[PDB]
Amino acid sequence: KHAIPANIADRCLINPEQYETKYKQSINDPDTFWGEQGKILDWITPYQKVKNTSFAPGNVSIKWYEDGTLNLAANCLDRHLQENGDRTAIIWEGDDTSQSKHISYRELHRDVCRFANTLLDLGIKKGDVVAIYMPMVPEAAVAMLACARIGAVHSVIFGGFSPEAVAGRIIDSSSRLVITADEGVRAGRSIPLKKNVDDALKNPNVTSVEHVIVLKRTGSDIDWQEGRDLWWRDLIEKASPEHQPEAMNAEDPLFILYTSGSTGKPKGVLHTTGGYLVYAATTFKYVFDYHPGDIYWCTADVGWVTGHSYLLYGPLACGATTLMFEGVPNWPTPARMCQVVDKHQVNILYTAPTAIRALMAEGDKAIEGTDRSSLRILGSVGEPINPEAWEWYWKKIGKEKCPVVDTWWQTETGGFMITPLPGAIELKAGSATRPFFGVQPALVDNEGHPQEGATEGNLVITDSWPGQARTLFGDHERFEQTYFSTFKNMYFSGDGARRDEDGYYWITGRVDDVLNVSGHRLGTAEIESALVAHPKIAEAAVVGIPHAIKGQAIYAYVTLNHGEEPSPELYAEVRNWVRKEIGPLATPDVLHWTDSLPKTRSGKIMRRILRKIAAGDTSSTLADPGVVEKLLEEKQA
Ligand SMILES: CC(C)(COP(=O)(O)OP(=O)(O)OC[C@H]1O[C@@H](n2cnc3c(N)ncnc32)[C@H](O)[C@@H]1OP(=O)(O)O)[C@@H](O)C(=O)NCCC(=O)NCCS
Ligand SMILES: *OP(=O)(O)OC[C@H]1O[C@@H](n2cnc3c(N)ncnc32)[C@H](O)[C@@H]1O
Repeated sequence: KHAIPANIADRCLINPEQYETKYKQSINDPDTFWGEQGKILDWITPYQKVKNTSFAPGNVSIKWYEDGTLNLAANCLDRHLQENGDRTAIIWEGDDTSQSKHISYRELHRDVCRFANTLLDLGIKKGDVVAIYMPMVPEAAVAMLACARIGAVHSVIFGGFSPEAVAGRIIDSSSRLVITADEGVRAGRSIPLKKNVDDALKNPNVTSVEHVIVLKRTGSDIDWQEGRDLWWRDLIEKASPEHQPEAMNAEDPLFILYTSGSTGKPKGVLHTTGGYLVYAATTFKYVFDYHPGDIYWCTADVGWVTGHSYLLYGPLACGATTLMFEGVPNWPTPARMCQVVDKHQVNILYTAPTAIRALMAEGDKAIEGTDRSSLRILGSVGEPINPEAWEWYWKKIGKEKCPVVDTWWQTETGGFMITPLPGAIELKAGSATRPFFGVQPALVDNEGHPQEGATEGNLVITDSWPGQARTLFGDHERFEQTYFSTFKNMYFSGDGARRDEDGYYWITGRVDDVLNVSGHRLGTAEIESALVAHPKIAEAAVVGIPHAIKGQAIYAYVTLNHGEEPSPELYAEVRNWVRKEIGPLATPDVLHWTDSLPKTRSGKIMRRILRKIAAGDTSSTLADPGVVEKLLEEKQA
């Protein structure tokens, strides 16, 4: 247990008693609690209904603030203009540190308005899906906000996805438009964004895209399709900076984020507007102990939910200054992240255990020549962090001075679910601690039996909360089954957790067939499909193994078609194939050639034995037992 330091106790918005009181009321009386708390936002017509939800088998229905209207872009921009139009909305720090920007709330609003008009003239309407495939530049934020302003439904696709991965997301969403850049810049290198868009758009199944809008970021020689492709600058220049925001209904679709699951290819997790935004703003405020003037930096990419809720929307709803870094925390040197912290006097740092671990491998080289005094609060997100990395982060980055908020949540939860509050809750290294306001966690065994006291089990949430995802795009039925059918009447996270005697949660990772690689969520089944689509592969089974930096790496067991033969050229080819099917994020670290997949009566494949072997272990009965011996020997090279 870490004590709350006196400087936080002196300023904190939520103290221990406040946490207890607000939490109790959020459970007992959600309508009063969230009816009051919803006023963190401006509404165009005020809501009357607040909580109206059900996890009931075959009638899953989540509505928050339903009869109220609002606009997300006016809450994140317009309403800040009168008094704080000159406050920096976004600090942009380039890969190359000589390149930066302060974009005032005024400047940002003006651009969102011009870009809203641009989208509107191109024929984009409320409800249309817009695919955003952009590097970490401020224009990505401009694009996302402008979509929300006019009520279109943006789908941000992470820059590191391959053409094949982009196209799938375009097809499932029926995106009418792609917004991208000529190239992204990361670690001194160019990322071929627009070319990737070119290749994705040649897939014969893509039929919905009418235009691609291209940001001239590096000025690279790119292929151009006349009529389809439009320069960002040409368009926005011609567009009026005047735009009135129209009322959106609280339950109007805000965005889609494609997410990996246990089965199938990734599905489009859908968020609406009112509930999502209240929850984002609220969690941001209280968990980062945000005070006006605090310089806030979340390192996560715009392409992930953390990038949606804690890079842009939450921060901006609260009128914060938020920092968007173009590059990587360790380029040119491991000291970079902290150079960034010093250069912009960052007070809140929210980052990833993978990054932390990579910085930790380099020890003091991660802090040499840097000061870090400006920091008051740290956060960790996206995967479990073990005590030792938590301790090193607390100590070297926070100089033993900063509460670390380890925030547990998911794309499907919209915002933080189980998390410390810096002035309310004493910290245990590696523990996400206590549920947030509105959040009712429980642990169950594999049969759904609730586990009481200090115990472990399958982590579920037993009631709704304002930021909850509302559906899977085009597939509400799959939403019911993926999340509300294992444990009837309950939200099943896919995670396992331990609860200790204080009621602190310790998230131990996914209990379904989902991997966490560098803090990226990936389905084993989707990697196997990508392997089997190779004309030389017959079958594959993919597991996670522990990895010092990355958390888990991908260890693929691969059965070649009859006749074929392993070579070192084949190893690289198959890695490059997975990379083109999905992307670098999903490249297997190890290929284990085998004719010895362990199967049952029916072809069902034995995953537990495959896991342990890959971990490098030696300690049930299948359909042919002598393959466990073969699979061990094979593992010794
Ligand atoms: C530690 C970290 C900075 C290291 O990234 P890295 O050094 O670039 O290596 P990664 O494992 O991330 O990725 C490897 C490859 O993907 C590429 N890649 C990663 N992010 C990319 C992006 N934003 N755009 C294009 N390519 C990208 C890298 O350039 C590299 O390319 P290469 O294989 O051709 O050499 C990073 O992976 C990380 O901290 N991720 C955490 C995720 C997170 O914040 N989770 C919360 C979101 S919900
Ligand atoms: O891609 P995604 O955001 O939906 O992934 C969410 C999953 O990632 C893991 N996760 C996220 N945050 C944490 C923390 N703070 N501790 C442990 N694991 C974490 C989970 O597996 C979650 O389901």
